[PDB]
Amino acid sequence: VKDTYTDRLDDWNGIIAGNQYYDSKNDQMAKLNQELEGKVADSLSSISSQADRIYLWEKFSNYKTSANLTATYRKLEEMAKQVTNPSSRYYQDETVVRTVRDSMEWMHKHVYNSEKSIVGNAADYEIGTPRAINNTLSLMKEYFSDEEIKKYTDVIEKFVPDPEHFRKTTDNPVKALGGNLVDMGRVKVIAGLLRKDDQEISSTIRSIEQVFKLVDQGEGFYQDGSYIDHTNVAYTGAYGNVLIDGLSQLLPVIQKTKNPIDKDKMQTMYHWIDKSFAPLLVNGELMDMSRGRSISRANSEGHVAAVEVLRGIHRIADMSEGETKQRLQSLVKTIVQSDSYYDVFKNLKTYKDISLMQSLLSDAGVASVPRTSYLSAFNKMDKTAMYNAEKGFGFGLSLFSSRTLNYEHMNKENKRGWYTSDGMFYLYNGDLSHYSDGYWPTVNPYKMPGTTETDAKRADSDTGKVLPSAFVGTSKLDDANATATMDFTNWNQTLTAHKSWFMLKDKIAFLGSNIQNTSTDTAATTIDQRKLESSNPYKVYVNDKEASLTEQEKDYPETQSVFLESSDSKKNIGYFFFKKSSISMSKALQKGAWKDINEGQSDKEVENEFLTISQAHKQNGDSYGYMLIPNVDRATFNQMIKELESSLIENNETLQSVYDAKQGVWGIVKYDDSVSTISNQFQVLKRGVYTIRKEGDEYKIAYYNPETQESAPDQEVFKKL
Ligand SMILES: CC(=O)N[C@@H]1[C@@H](O[C@@H]2O[C@H](C(=O)O)[C@@H](O[C@@H]3O[C@H](CO)[C@@H](O)[C@H](O[C@@H]4O[C@H](C(=O)O)[C@@H](O[C@@H]5O[C@H](CO)[C@@H](O)[C@H](O[C@@H]6O[C@H](C(=O)O)[C@H](O)[C@H](O)[C@H]6O)[C@H]5NC(C)=O)[C@H](O)[C@H]4O)[C@H]3NC(C)=O)[C@H](O)[C@H]2O)[C@H](O)[C@@H](CO)O[C@H]1O
Repeated sequence: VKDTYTDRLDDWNGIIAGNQYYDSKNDQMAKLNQELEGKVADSLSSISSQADRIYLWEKFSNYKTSANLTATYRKLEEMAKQVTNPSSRYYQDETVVRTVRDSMEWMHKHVYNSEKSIVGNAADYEIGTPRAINNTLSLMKEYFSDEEIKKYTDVIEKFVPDPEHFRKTTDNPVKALGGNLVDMGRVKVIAGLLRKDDQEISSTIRSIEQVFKLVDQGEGFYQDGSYIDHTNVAYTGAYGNVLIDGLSQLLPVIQKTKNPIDKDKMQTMYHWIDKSFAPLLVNGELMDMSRGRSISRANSEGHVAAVEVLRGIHRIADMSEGETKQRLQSLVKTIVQSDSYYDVFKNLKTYKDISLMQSLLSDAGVASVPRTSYLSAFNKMDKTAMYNAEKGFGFGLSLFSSRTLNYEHMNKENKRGWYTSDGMFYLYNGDLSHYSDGYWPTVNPYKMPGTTETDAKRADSDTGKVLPSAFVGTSKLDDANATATMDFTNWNQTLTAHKSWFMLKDKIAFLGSNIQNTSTDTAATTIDQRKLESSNPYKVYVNDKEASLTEQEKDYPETQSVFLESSDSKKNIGYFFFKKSSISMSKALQKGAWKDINEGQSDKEVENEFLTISQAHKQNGDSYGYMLIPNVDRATFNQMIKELESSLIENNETLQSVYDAKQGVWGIVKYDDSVSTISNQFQVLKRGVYTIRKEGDEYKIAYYNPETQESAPDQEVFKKL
């Protein structure tokens, strides 16, 4: 029966499927329609038919694994899309309609109703299944009665009664916070419309609006652009995605209800985009260090996961106006055009999204200009992201602290993420595929790049830990220059290290002092473990003389430099050792399967070649010291190592410092309150992290106390001579 609720649901249909927009002459839309035709055909030839059955689809028959509830309903939802699309061969097909109806009823009676309790994992009962049911009913509302729609959604009201709290019917209720708050929103607003219920719509809206508050603790967005979820995990790039994805689908609907959303909170969303998401997006890639356990999914590599954010941003634009619409359109267009590696359209799954993207890409009013340089210090989630537009590389630094969990191993995903936050660094260069094409199941998880570790074996069943120390964070001076440290202790308290990083515009210095080991295991720092491309061989130099690398590890004592030379400058990698160091290197084929790291994934064998560089720490008090210099040619690299010969100022147990004489910049880490005099020009006074620039006779000063999470008045921490 038709009224304002179903007008709203027509708008929902246009957002979730978008059949009104479908155009058979449009190549990209036709491809999506063909994917759905094939899905519906496999479902239809597959389904159990005849006398009453124990399951609908065999491959999804164990109703005690809850992923099979939602997988089952998502098949019915595809049918619904195709049944209401005029260019589908299944358009108003009598078999598809009866099939969706008897299948809704079959599930209602044997698998998913109000007398059921949660078995397996709750997200299925409260979010995934509900959303699939809501979408099915809404697409197909003209084939169900109001009484049937109420029947099929009563279960949604049992598992999710409350605008606010999540899991309430279990023996362990909670606070739906962050992206689950938005996921609840999609569940409840839409059942709300479906059931013709005004209280449920308004109170669910009032309740989603709390997502717009900045927090000081726990889950949500922080004023420095960090995003936290699952209590203490850096999560912008998986749950932050869900929150932007989901809100951006709902808002055109929410804005036409009795209870629209004040347009001053739209300014908070724009801020999330600029402060939180945008710095994480590099050449079309969403940095893995922000994606938690999703890094272990073959179907969600970085460039794919990026699209979830981009389509959310592009939806926000379409409900904005004037200058802000155009600016967000350009943000999206410039990211999509930078990406020579992944085709955006492969993760646009409604016609309306395809349409919005096509028009943005071909509208010459919308500027596509290369992104400018930036440096975001996400102290509130212990991450840093840097990007240099001049030379064209990004850099990601994944830490953790007392305030945050190192890695997330949950629902059998991400089994070997042990060291992904132990000072691991990321380097985004001209190889856009680097962290993709099966990087995660093939990388050696004992040798994560930048980490100092022992070689003990680790168990997959292990879970994440916080760090004993709060002394972890980043002091940002400007968009080119920052410094960080991590007062590092390994997972079983046998190895330590003072690890520090000095971000100096076009290079990063890695310093480590106070390295101590009380285990019987050997210790080492992985300088690099880079995935190679057969199409692009590196020629390797050690001390500026060609080396030939093999499977077997070779030793290179008395090393000042290593240089990885490609035919493409934007893929070059130099390492300059301030003091001669004793290193080892190999190039080897590494194999593994995605199942090895995530129980739900394919067991099919994957392979990639990797080059590993490492430095052994045989004695207590050991030390490392080097400068990563990406994206320059060999002659330029040789010149810079001459410019930098006296750049190391100290690398010991209380003081770590690097000076860039060309910019006039110092990065400095102090572990105690002594008076350190630096380069005969000034003194620093307090334990903490410093980035300092000399401009003529004055000093610009960025000081950060990572433990208290506070800057400080200049005269407490600094004194000119
Ligand atoms: C152990 C325990 O009990 N611990 C509790 C803790 O519980 C845990 O909570 C988390 C959590 O959610 O925070 C759980 O995490 C989730 O686990 C599931 C397991 O299967 C993951 O799948 C899930 O990851 C998400 O899964 C979705 C899914 O497949 O259902 C993904 O779905 C897709 O998302 C798209 C994005 O918008 C969406 O578009 C798409 O639908 C289609 O969209 C179309 C469109 O474009 O419009 C179209 O037209 C279509 O019609 C429409 O179907 C949607 N579905 C599909 C099939 O594609 C989603 O993208 C993916 O991210 C994972 N969550 C995350 C964020 O990764 C964990 O498992 C629980 O154990 C409690 O939370 C805690 C208290 O707070 O206490 C602890 O003790």
